[PDB]
Amino acid sequence: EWPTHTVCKEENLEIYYKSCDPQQDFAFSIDRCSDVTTHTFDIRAAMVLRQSIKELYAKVDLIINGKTVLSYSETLCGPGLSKLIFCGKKKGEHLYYEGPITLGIKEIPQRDYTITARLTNEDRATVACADFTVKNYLDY
Repeated sequence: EWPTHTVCKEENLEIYYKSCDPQQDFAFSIDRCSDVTTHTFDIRAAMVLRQSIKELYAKVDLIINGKTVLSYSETLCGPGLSKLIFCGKKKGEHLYYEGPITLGIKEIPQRDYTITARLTNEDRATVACADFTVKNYLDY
């Protein structure tokens, strides 16, 4: 029941998200939509941390035609593996990020899919969770 937010709606590009964390919504935006088809784009994101992020792990699933075709896990904070200046934020802090997502992938996939992006912490608790809806026909 969280609202679906429009990140992009361009001629050949739509991106939407919805928070799948029942506790809260969050705010997300891409400075230039069409940079999602390069290997780096600049984002703005804000949310309230309900949990500490001493440790932070992203799990990223890609779902196509209802089927989870890819699953990927990265540590973002941790002992010796910290990737975000706002690692260490205690419970109750207002997280902010504006900065690039870089990318070992040279571009997000083409066409119609969903990316579920779930962040969790030292205790496996859900910090943030998004279903992103992508329709990407730009590289066309």
